[PDB]
Amino acid sequence: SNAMISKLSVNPTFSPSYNIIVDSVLDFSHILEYVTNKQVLVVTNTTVAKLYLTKFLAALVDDLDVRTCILEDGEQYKSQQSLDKILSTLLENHFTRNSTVLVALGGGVIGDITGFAAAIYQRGIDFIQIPTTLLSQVDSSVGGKTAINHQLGKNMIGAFYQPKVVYTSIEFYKTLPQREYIAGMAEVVKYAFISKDFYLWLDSNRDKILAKDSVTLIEMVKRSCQIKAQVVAMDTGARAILNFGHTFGHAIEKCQNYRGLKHGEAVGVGMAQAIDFSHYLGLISQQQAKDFNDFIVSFGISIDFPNDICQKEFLEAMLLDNKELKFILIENIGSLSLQKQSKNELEQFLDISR
Amino acid sequence: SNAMISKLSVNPTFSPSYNIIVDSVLDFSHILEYVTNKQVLVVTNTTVAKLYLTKFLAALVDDLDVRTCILEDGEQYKSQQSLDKILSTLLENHFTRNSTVLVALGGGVIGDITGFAAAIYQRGIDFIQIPTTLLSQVDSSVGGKTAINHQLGKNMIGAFYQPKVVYTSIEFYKTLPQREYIAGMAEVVKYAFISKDFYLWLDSNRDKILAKDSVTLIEMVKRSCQIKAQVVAMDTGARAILNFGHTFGHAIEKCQNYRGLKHGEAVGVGMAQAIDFSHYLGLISQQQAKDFNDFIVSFGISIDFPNDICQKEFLEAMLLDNKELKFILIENIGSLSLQKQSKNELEQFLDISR
Ligand SMILES: NC(=O)c1ccc[n+]([C@@H]2O[C@H](COP(=O)([O-])OP(=O)(O)OC[C@H]3O[C@@H](n4cnc5c(N)ncnc54)[C@H](O)[C@@H]3O)[C@@H](O)[C@H]2O)c1
Ligand SMILES: NC(=O)c1ccc[n+]([C@@H]2O[C@H](COP(=O)([O-])OP(=O)(O)OC[C@H]3O[C@@H](n4cnc5c(N)ncnc54)[C@H](O)[C@@H]3O)[C@@H](O)[C@H]2O)c1
Ligand SMILES: [Cl-]
Ligand SMILES: [Cl-]
Repeated sequence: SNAMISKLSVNPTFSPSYNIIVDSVLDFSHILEYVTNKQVLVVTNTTVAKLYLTKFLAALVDDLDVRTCILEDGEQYKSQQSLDKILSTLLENHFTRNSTVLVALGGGVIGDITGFAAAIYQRGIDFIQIPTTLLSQVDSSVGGKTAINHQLGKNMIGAFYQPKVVYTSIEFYKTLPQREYIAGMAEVVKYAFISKDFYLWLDSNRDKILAKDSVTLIEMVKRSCQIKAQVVAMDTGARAILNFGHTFGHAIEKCQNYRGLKHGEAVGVGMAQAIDFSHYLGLISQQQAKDFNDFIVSFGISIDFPNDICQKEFLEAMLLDNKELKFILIENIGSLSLQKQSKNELEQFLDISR
Repeated sequence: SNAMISKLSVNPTFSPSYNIIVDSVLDFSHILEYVTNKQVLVVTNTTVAKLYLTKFLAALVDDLDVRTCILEDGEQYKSQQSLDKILSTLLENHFTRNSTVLVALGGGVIGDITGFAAAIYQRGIDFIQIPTTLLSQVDSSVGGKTAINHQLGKNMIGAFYQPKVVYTSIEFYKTLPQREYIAGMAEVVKYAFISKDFYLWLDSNRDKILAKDSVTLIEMVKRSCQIKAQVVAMDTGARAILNFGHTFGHAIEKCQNYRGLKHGEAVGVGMAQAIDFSHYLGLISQQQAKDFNDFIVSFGISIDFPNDICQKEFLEAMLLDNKELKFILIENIGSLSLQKQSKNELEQFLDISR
């Protein structure tokens, strides 16, 4: 009835609009409009299932044809093998193209695979997202990227597929581990470097954000989503800025074998590097770099570069992406650029690092 | 230089236009414009490879980064297993999202899997079709359907993906088995039931078509493609008519385990059934039905219903598609309709059949 909620209309230029709902309580009924008289398959992992599945099923339980596919927890399971489980469940239970809906209940991993499945099953069926991690709330909810991993590369197979609705709740943070939360906070901070307005907003509401004030967190999520929506709306060209800090981030994950820092933790460290590298190239002053890194730390995000990564391998990891060597660099808050830079510059910059 | 060719612009409403090139000679250079300075992977099966691969590679051979993936011949190989071979080849050889092109050199099976691979590899890369069968020339070249089979269902996983160009040659018929050719001719005839103009054209050029006059065959292919292009342009709603005779067709294939009649042969028999069923329902007169079936036979297509299919299983095969029981029925040449019909009607109609 009278519970703080927030809706944000996202309107893809090549698809019908949908809205991202962010609420203070956990009330899965906000999605019944897209689940009625439909064959529903919920995809989750063991953990999210343990915590939310029986509550979710209970929020429907209206004699509706509902099935579940519980994948294993982990990035390794965003695989073809898991995709086949989702696809067999759909085929074994004769889920038609017309009244089928996949519901992705979980974090980014579940969101990617479920979205991809929905994109290919009979060349596309309704897809509903329920991001249960901060990172997936502010990053998966907009853009339409869906994908799965291959032994030879992560996120190499996928599709652009929009959801019918995105329902999420700040209540999910009550069960989300501190590291996972902070990892997602790195994505939020990224939007602050993209948008000067957001930067000022976060800087003013830090106290409430850290104290987890419901009204504030809801708006924080909403504004992050608006920024990504506005960036993709520019079409994919100047959209590259969303990769601020990912070049260094992806390389950290590759060097640790994706068993060190979480994805979001790597982005945090990566942004700190893009900043320092931006200064090295003379794009920002030392003061600006100190201020920017301070800001990341300001929100509990760690910017320390992992001790177990060698310079040799780290440099090699960044060159694999002959082609040209492009980075997302900062010139000012709200001013990021896709910038081509030599291997020498990169190598010389990493010497200060060791 | 001076060789009869035919281009037909197809303009998908949700994608850039492309054109279907149909020529009298085999000259693969008509595609160099979409292969220059690109990493090229050619997908084919053992047979098409045997006959055309070394000619194809020789038509490029300009120090270009070209690779091949030779799948096994057969519908059974339009599988995830084959899709993985195409995907590993792309990843092992570091084919980027930006200068990659998949070339589907073969018939419909190769066209579907290659198109699907191109649709998902890094969420979409350039796709080029070289249909080597009559059926794939007039059916795969328009519409954008790509798919792969699953043990639990044929063409259940796929994507809508348009090509950059479609190059084909009537020269391919010189190596194409009579049955395969005739099977493709069933698809051409289908367009005659869809379009009264085409019907009249085929009826006038039968002699030349059967005698394989180059100028005539080229136009036949061109006009078939125009019809499908015009049908999909109506958007997917009234587009169902393209399934004229497929309801019965798919059922024949299911009963024979896809080891009896070829796909196109089944469509031929299927159309003959849709016609007889249309008469049974009182939509067309007996004379019309006799005329329509005569016309199919007119082009060397067989309309005999397979002797090895039991009524029991055949009826069961058609009900699997509770939902409603819809057929594409004829009311006149150029007048097909998606028509809902009872199980009783269907069963009663099949009694005349045995
Ligand atoms: N396609 C996109 O737009 C996009 C954008 C960003 C990230 N991603 C993808 O997202 C993935 C990582 O995202 P992520 O940070 O959600 O990681 P994740 O999906 O692996 O989730 C991390 C962990 O948190 C658990 N978890 C999730 N929600 C929880 C909750 N409410 N309470 C307790 N535990 C919970 C999961 O079981 C898992 O162990 C990456 O694979 C990345 O490729 C996709
Ligand atoms: N997506 C679409 O728009 C669409 C439309 C119609 C059919 N299809 C698909 O196409 C498939 C069947 O099409 P098809 O009739 O091309 O069958 P096919 O692709 O299996 O080819 C039939 C046989 O002909 C051989 N062959 C092909 N070209 C040849 C040539 N020039 N000379 C000698 N041999 C040759 C092949 O090796 C194969 O044995 C079905 O799986 C169907 O799903 C797709
Ligand atoms: Cl970067
Ligand atoms: Cl039919």
